Amino acid sequence: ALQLAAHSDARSGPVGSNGGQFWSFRPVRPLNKIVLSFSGSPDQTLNLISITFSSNPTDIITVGGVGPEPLTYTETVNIDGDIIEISGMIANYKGYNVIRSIKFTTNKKEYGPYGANAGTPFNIKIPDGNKIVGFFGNSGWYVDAIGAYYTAK
Amino acid sequence: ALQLAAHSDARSGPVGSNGGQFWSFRPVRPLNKIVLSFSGSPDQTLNLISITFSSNPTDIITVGGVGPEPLTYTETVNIDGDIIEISGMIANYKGYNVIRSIKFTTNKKEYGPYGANAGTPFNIKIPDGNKIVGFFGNSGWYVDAIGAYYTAK
Amino acid sequence: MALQLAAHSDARSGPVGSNGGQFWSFRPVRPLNKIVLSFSGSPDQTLNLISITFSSNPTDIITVGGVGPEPLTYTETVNIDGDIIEISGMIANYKGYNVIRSIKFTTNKKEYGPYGANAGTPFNIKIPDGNKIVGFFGNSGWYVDAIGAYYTAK
Amino acid sequence: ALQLAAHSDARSGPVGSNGGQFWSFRPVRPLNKIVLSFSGSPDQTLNLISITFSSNPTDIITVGGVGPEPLTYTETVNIDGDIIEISGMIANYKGYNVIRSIKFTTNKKEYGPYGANAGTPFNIKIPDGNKIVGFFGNSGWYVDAIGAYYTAK
Repeated sequence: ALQLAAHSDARSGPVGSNGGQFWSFRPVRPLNKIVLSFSGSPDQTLNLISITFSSNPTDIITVGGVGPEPLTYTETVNIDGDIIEISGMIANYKGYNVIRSIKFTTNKKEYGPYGANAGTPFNIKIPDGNKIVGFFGNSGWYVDAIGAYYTAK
Repeated sequence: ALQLAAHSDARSGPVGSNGGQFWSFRPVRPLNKIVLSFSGSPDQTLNLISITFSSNPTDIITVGGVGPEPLTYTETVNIDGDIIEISGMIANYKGYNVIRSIKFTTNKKEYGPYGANAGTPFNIKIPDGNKIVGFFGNSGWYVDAIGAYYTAK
Repeated sequence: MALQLAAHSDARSGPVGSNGGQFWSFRPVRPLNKIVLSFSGSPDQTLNLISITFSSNPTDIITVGGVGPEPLTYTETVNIDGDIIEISGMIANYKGYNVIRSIKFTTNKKEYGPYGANAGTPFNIKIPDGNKIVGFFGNSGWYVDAIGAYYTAK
Repeated sequence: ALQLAAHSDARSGPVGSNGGQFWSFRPVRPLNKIVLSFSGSPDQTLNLISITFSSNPTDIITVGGVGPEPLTYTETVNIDGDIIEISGMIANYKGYNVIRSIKFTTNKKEYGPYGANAGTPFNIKIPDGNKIVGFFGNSGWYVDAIGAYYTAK
C-alpha cells in the first residue's frame, strides 16, 4: 500500500524551563475551554500550579499539579475563536523556573493575564494567517514550559 | 535554579497515510486505557473509525470518528504497565488508506490485534529500555496515521 | 532579562520508509539546489541506491547512507531549479533491509527522476498547496532507510 | 511492504528568539568542528554573527551570516569527543535578541565560552548517558535561537 507521507504541525517554542515530563495536546477540534488552578491568593500572590485544556468532554489534558500543594483558586475560561498569541511571565517558584502567568489572545478577544506578574516575559507569536491548534511543554508539580502547534487558517 | 532548555520526547513514526488534521496526545501520567470504536460487526468485518486514549483520570483524546457513520462496536483495552510496541494493518476503506487494526504490546502481555487484520502491516518498535508515553498522527473521519512518543524507563 | 520570544520549527511530512540506525536531518537556510544520488552496481542492469548528498549554495552539505564497505559505481547529479514541492519513489528490500530504492523530485515546473530501481512499494511526499520543501530528514546506515521533508509557505 | 516506523531524536530547546528561518543539522557521524564567525574584535566587543557546524568529512552547515556586515574574526573549535551540553548568553544586537556567546562541553573537556559573554544566560543540558548529535534553531543575519538533538550513548 502507498506510503502517503503524513504531516506534523509546525511548532513555536517551548519557552520556560526544563521539567521532568514532556507533555503534548493537539486535538482535532478547536480548544474551547481553559481551566487554570493556583495556590496562594490575590492578597499575596497567585502561584500557577496547573492548566487544563479542552475541546469538549472527550478531549482534555491537565499539566502541572502533580505535587502535594493544595489548590486555593481555580478559574474556568471559555475560549472564543482561534488562539493567535500567548504571553506571560516566568520566575522561580520554590526552586524552579516556571510559567507564572499566562495570557491568551484570539481573533475575538483577550483572556488574562492570569497569575503572578513578575519575572521574565515570554510570548508565542505565529505568522500572519495562522492559528494555534494545540500546546506542548514540560511539567511536574508546576507548569515548567510551554509551546504551541500552529497551522494556516 | 538554572534556565534549562526544555525537552521534547523522541518519536517513532508516523505510519499510515496523510490526513486532514494532525493530532497529538502525550499525557504526563501513563496511558492506561484505550477505546477502539468500529462500524460493522465482529461476525463480519470491523471497521476502525476512531480511537480514544486516556490517562487517569482527566486526560483523554478522541481521534478520527468525525464522519456520519454510526459506531456499532467498541473494544476497551485496559493497559497494565508500559506499552513498548504497537502494530497493526493499513488498508483501504471507503476510498482511503487508514489504520484498520491495531495491537498494543507491553513488557509481558499483548492486547489485540483488534479490527480487520488484513492488508499492509506496520509496527512501531522503540529501543529497548524505553516506553511509549504518547501517540500522535493524522485523522479525519478515520484514523489515517499513527506514531508514538517514547522515552527511557 | 531577555524576552523569550518562542522560536519556530517547520512542519514535517513523513518520514516514509523504514527505521534505521541513525536519525539525520538537513534544513539549510538557503534553497536546496543540488542532490547527488550514489549507487552501487552497473546502471545498464540494476542500480542500488546507497547514499544521498543534499547541498545548498554556497557550502551547506550533508551525506546520508553509505557508511558501509560497498563501493559506489555510479552517481546521478540532480540540479534542482526552483522550489521542490514533492518527492516520491519506491521502497524495497536490499540485502535484508527495506530501503529507499528510487527517488523522484518534483518542483512547480519540471520533474527529475525517478532514479534508481523503480520497483517495490511506492511512497509519496506531498505538501499543501502554496508550500515548498525546505529540507529533509530520515534514518540511514549503510543505506538510506527512511526519509521525510520539512515544508513552509512560499 | 513492512512499515517499520522510523524514529526522530529527542530535542532540547530551542532557546533564544524567533528568527526568519528555521535551520537543522543532524549528521550521521558526530560533530567535530565548529566555526564561530564574529564581527568587531577580541580587544573590543566580539559580535557572533554566524556559526558553521561540521562533521568530517564534507558534512557542513552555516547558519546566520546572511547579512552584509563583514566578518572580522573566527574561532575554530576542534572537538574530539561527544558534546553533552552547550551554554551561553543571549543579548541584544542591532535591535534583536541573539546568541552572543557559546560554550561546548563534552564528557571530558570544555570549549569556550566564545563571544560577548554578557546578557541572559542559557543552558541546554541533556539526561545523563546521552550525547548531543545535532543542532537546530532559527537564524537570519544572526543566530537567533539554538537547540540540540540528543540520543543515548
